Amino acid sequence: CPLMVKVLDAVRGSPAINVAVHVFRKAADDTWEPFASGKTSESGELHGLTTEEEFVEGIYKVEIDTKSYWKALGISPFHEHAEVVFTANDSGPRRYTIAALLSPYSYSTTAVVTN
Amino acid sequence: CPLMVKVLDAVRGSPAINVAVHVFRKAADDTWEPFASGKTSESGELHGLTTEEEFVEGIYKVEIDTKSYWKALGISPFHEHAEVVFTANDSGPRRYTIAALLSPYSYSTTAVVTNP
Amino acid sequence: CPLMVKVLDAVRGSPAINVAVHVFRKAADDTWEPFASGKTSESGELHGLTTEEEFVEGIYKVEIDTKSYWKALGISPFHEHAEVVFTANDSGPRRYTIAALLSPYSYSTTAVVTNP
Amino acid sequence: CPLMVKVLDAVRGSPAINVAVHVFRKAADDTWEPFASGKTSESGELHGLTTEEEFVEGIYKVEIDTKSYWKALGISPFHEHAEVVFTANDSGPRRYTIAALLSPYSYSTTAVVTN
Ligand SMILES: O=C(O)C1(c2ccc(-c3cc(Cl)cc(Cl)c3)c(F)c2)CC1
Ligand SMILES: O=C(O)C1(c2ccc(-c3cc(Cl)cc(Cl)c3)c(F)c2)CC1
Repeated sequence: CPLMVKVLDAVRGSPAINVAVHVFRKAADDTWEPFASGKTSESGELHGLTTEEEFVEGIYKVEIDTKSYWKALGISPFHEHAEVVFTANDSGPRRYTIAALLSPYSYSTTAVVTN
Repeated sequence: CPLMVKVLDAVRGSPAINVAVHVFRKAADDTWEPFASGKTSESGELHGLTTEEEFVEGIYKVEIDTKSYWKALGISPFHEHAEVVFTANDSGPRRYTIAALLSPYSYSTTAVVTNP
Repeated sequence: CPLMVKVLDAVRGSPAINVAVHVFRKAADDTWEPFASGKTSESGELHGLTTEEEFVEGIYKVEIDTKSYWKALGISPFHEHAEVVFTANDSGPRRYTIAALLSPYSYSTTAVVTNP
Repeated sequence: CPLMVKVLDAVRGSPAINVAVHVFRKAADDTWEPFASGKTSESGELHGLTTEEEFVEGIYKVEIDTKSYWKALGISPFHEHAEVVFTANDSGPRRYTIAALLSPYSYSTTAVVTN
């Protein structure tokens, strides 16, 4: 599991459950090619997006579908989605966790890059 | 104005208005002495807590009364308050802005320290 | 000034100075059209991106060039940029402040939306 | 495990390893009584602080020793420590996670309260 996403909800104080997450890779022509997607679990986590063989160096975009998340809870949100854009570099550690903390008018994101 | 506090509300997307703030300073006996207090304005800013003369070197605690803020909006939040504890002025007088971003179960704070 | 951007540096405890910002607007063909750009001042603020007349209703992307900021300070950061994507002015004209707090492997953003 | 603490480092993009964490309970006389303590693991987590029997309703303070953490990495920090103060309420969920994201001049904290 070289890429994991974990999402928390700062309003309810809970994992962000059943959030859609789409991952894209940047292609030669500067367009975003679908790469992986899924919905966060009851623990706010999304595992099994990719394999070591498929996850090569390059620029990736993780789009978190926050607007749908907030509307399903009856909450008025600001953002269309949260976007996390980063380069995967085989220099330094092998396992990427993208963590995000959601509020209706804010979000925070960090990277936990290990082993 | 060497100590200021700015607070934003991450649910409404707005300044956090009427947030009470209490500042304490660690005394010679290692207790927290009340130093200054105030509330955020319509802009989410709190000016005039202290003076350059009174804001001497020490360890300060800025307590932002987040529970009282959320309860006044009819929300039951997680935290009692947000605490920001730091040593001030140890390399000479500085101007400190303590900024905070509030949600019911979460907050962020940062410090902006400038040399006038 | 209906769209402003403020950026702080969580490592230095200081405004984030000379941060490039590019704003895009989604066009009729669903592509991102360049809308406006600028850089943060010595205060970490970017004023004068747009006008009330030009800042019409639409979906906007504010791209904060965090990688370029960190690399200019000699640091190799994680993210390419921070993106803030939102619908603006759908209930009439508003004033938007996009605030961001940067670290090498992390950022926070918030929006402050006011009705003049 | 009714109380867990998990700490991340926003400068290195890693768990915050070997951070000292002290938990206090507020006593009748408004003083802070030591309750539990430990050091975060290689995953940035601190498990086994308390038991269901010991963790009663009341006001708790979690002090994270950030200043020592940053100085051991050779980084100049702002805060003396990070402090998270909250009421434990048997109304609503049973398991508390205090999560924190550390920078030299900032920190973020959230609560994940589940089951
Ligand atoms: O003029 C502005 O926009 C200032 C500013 C700049 C950045 C922030 C900010 C603070 C936190 Cl704790 C988190 C975030 Cl995302 C922005 C903030 F609360 C306030 C100094 C108040
Ligand atoms: O495995 C994960 O995703 C966990 C996690 C998820 C998110 C955070 C976190 C906390 C804050 Cl205050 C801010 C951000 Cl972006 C992430 C965190 F500290 C820890 C639970 C450990």
